[PDB]
Order: sequence, then C-alpha cells, then structure tokens
Amino acid sequence: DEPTSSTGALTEFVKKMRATARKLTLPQGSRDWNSMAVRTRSYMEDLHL
Amino acid sequence: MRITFNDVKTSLGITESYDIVNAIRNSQGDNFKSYVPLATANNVAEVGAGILINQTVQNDFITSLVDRIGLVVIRQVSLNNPLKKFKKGQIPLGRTIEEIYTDITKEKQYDAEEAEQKVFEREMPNVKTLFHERNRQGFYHQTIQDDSLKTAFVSWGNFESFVSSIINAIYNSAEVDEYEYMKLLVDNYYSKGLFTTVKIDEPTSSTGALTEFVKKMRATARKLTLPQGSRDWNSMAVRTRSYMEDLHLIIDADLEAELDVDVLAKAFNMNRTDFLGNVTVIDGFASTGLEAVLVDKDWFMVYDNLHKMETVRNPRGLYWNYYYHVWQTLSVSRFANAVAFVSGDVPAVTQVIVSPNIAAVKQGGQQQFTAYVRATNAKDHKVVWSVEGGSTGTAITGDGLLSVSGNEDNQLTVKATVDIGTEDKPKLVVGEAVVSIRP
Amino acid sequence: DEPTSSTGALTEFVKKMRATARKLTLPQGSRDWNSMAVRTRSYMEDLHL
Amino acid sequence: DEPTSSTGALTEFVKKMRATARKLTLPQGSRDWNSMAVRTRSYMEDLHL
Repeated sequence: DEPTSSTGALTEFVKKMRATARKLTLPQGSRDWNSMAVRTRSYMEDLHL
Repeated sequence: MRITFNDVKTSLGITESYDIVNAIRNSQGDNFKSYVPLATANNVAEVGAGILINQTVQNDFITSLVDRIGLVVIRQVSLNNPLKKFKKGQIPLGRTIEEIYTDITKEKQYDAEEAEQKVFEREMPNVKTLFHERNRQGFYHQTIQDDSLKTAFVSWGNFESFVSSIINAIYNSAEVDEYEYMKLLVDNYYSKGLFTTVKIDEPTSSTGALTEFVKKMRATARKLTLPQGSRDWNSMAVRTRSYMEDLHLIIDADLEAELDVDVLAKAFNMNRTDFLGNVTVIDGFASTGLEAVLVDKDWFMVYDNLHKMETVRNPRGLYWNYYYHVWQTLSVSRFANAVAFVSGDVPAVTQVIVSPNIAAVKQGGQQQFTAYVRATNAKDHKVVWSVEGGSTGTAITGDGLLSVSGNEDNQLTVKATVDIGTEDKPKLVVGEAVVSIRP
Repeated sequence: DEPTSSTGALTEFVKKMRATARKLTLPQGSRDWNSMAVRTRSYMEDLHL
Repeated sequence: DEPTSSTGALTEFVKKMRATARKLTLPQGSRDWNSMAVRTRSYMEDLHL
C-alpha cells in the first residue's frame, strides 16, 4: 500500500518481504519469481535487498 | 482347519470427504496442479493409507510365484501414571490403618485459692482418630498359545518380541487403571463435598479472569503457609499448617497453555505472576466446576498391599495363563488442607481484541483494524466501531477502516464494542487501541 | 478460525496447538489421536509440525 | 514543522535529520548540499550538528 503511510503499512511490508525471502529460499525450488519460468532455487546469503 | 477371507475391498471402513484422484484428474490451475506430473499417483492414492487385510499377490513376471513379506515390525509402547509420585510406602499384609491427631487446648486463668482444691482435676487431651480400609483387589489375565502362534513367525527374535509385548500390555493396563483410580479419588472427595471451596470466574474466559484466579491462588497458598496455622482449610477443622514445598496444584493442559501464552509471555518478572506450588498437569477433571485443586502431599493415603505375578500351564490345550494380582488401599487424609477452586457460569462473550494496540498514522493516511471476540458459543456477534478522541473530519467506517482529518494534533481512541444484553439492559465489552498522529 | 486473519486468531491457534501437543505427550496415553483407536503415547522430541 | 510542538513532530524531525546525514555520507557524492554546486562528499566522523 505505502511504506511511509503508517506503522501498520510498514510492518505489513516487512512481513511481505520476509515471506517472499523465505519462499525464494525454499529448498525444493519454484518457477514463480524469474523472468522466464525455470525451476530454480536461491540461497539466503546471496539475496540483496 | 484354516481361516480364509474372500472378496474384501481395500476401502473397508473409510469415508471420503472428496476423491483425490478425481480432483487431480479434473483440475485446471487449482491447488492440485502440482500432482499432475506424477506418473504413478493412483497407486499411491489407493495404497498409501495402508490396508487392513492381506491377500496373496502373484508377481508380474512368472505368475506361478507368490510375492512374499519382506519386513515385519513389532510396535512397543510404555505407559506411566504421573501421579505415581504421590504413593506412600508399602504395607505387606496389614489392613485398617489408624490415623491419630491431638489438637491444641485452652488457656486457664492463674489462681492460688482454687489451686489448693483442684489439683487432681482432669482435662482430656482432646484427641481424634480416623480409619482407612483396603478397597482395591483385582487381577489381569491373559493367555498365550505359543505352539499355535509359532506358525505366524519365521524368526525366533520376532517370536520372543511378540511374546514380551503381551506382558508389556499387562503392565500398561495396570498403570492406566492405577492412574484412573487415583484421579477418581479427587472427584469422589469433591462429590462428598469435603474440599474447601473458593468461587472464581472462568480462567479460560478472558485475561482478567485468569489474572484474578492467579491472585486468588497465590493468596490462598500464602495464607495456607503461616506458622500459626488455621482451621479453615481442612475437613474436621483442626489447627494445622502446611509448607510451601509440599503444596501441589493440579491443573489442566488448556489452562497451562492459556496462562503461558497470555500472562507469562507478556509479563516481565515471571516469578511475580507464576504459580507458587508444584504444578501437575492432567487431562482435566470429571466434576462440573472443578478448575484446579491445591492440596498437600500428605493428603493422599494410597498404599499397595499386594503386587503378584503368577503363571499356570494347560498341557491339554498347550498354552500359558498369566495372572497379575493387584491389591491396594486407596483413601485420603482429612487432616490435610485441600482447596477446590470451583467456578460458576461462563458469560457468552468475554472480551474483544481488535489489533496491535499502539499505532501511528499521518494526517492523510488510512488504517485497517481487524477484530476478534472471544465467544463461548458458535453464534457470531456483530461489532460496532466508534472514535472518542478526535477532531472533525476523521472517522472510522463499519468495516474497520479509519481515516484521519485534514488537520489535527491529538490522540485517537478507537473503541469496538459488542452488545450481548437484553432490551433496555445493555451489556457492552470494550476494546481500545491508541493511534498517534504524525504531522 | 484462521492462522492469518487477525492476531487474536493467530494467538488462539498458538494456544490450541500448544494444548494439543501437551495432551499428545501425556504419560498415561490416549486413544483420541490415531486411526486405530489404540492406547498410544508420543514423545515431544518426536513431534513435527 | 517544529522540534518541540509534539512528539510526532520531534520524531519526524529526527527521521529527517538521519536521512539527510545518510544521503550526505554517500560514496558517489552529490552537488546538492554545497553553495558551489560541486560534486563533493563528506564523512560521518566529520559531520557536526
């Protein structure tokens, strides 16, 4: 919605980012987050925000 | 002499909410799309739950051969009674336990004129006794046909393991029966009504009731533990005192979980809000109002008189019989303190929590608030939202969307309330959140 | 109710799961949690959520 | 707005100053914070408030 609108919006954004990072780092892999759909897995130490 | 079964379906006593193979087969972008690339999914679906009846299957290469059993596993489990620590010593063959107690006496005025005449006056020590009788005599019986059982096993190790499993089952049954008896003792005492009753609200209802029950329990234990004693906590009222290390509080798993999640987690200095006595968790009580019982370790009077195991052999039938005889005395002592902590009726609606209490918003932002009403009934109750501290132009809708006015500098107080009373007699529960304004 | 709809629902789910695990791990056993209705018992270290 | 009018105003001022210091101490530098409009760069140990 908006990061600077309210504390609730900020914490919602934080939760969404954490969930997305965990989904990216899920070991079995997924093809939902890359430009061309290939089943790939990423590592948490390699993620830059 | 051979037992056989014919035409037994795999789904013997299984009821299906839905057909998973049908859901997989007829699916277009639903949650079942991940199982589509699975090749042998039908076999897994139809066998993975396990089968209850075995049937001979010919292998697919040479149909004259029969598939064999590869692995056999024996499942073993051990059971115990958590109240076993309350058992007293062991009496070999005695009966009719006698418990004797001498009480305090009265003080007399000093005198010398009547002390030359009342020298040999008598004053009885004012002693009282009570009795306990043996009241449990039972046995567990089980038979083993080893000679006929040999045909169902190929390895002597598995045979012996299966043989020992039956003895283990006997012991588990004895343990669970002992636990049930020792739990039934408390319910029988409450039915007789010899507990000391304290009326409390439902601890599971709301957070205020839980903390009030905590206060009552702590105060009760404290007033039990005074050196001068009292007569208000034990049947056959007599002057006695207890020690803090000897006080046992028996509660429920749901009560433990609610306390741990509500009070202890949010409470700094747990030791100022935790239970004082030794806690013991069981699977609830049978009484209609019992919540938690605070007793002394001397309250129990459980003794075991006989624990014997015997075996007999029938050679005509070629089998063994195992008998486990248990004789016990199960009773309680009325000279020990015992408080019941009983509760009354529970209200339909207890409390409401909307959202994280502290929020901060700008002068042009919007906020979303949820709601949760702790209702003891399946029926849902509507909520109404309002704002108390605010200027003109700021408002909250009925769905839980709060918008701030163009310009204001104050503290917002959003209140969500539920009405559960009758006509011309409202009963409102109040839930409040604090919202701050950042220019 | 819902693990995500509201924080009250989330904490109620937490309490329910904790109570369920505690009553699963009871020394006297129970028959209310398995498909064969046998008097079985589980250990806390053997439970996976 | 005002450093002493309200707690919200004070914390907004704190946020603004922290952001300003962070963007002043940027490795690539900027020319928006000096009267000469020349791309320079400062350091946190040298900044004074």
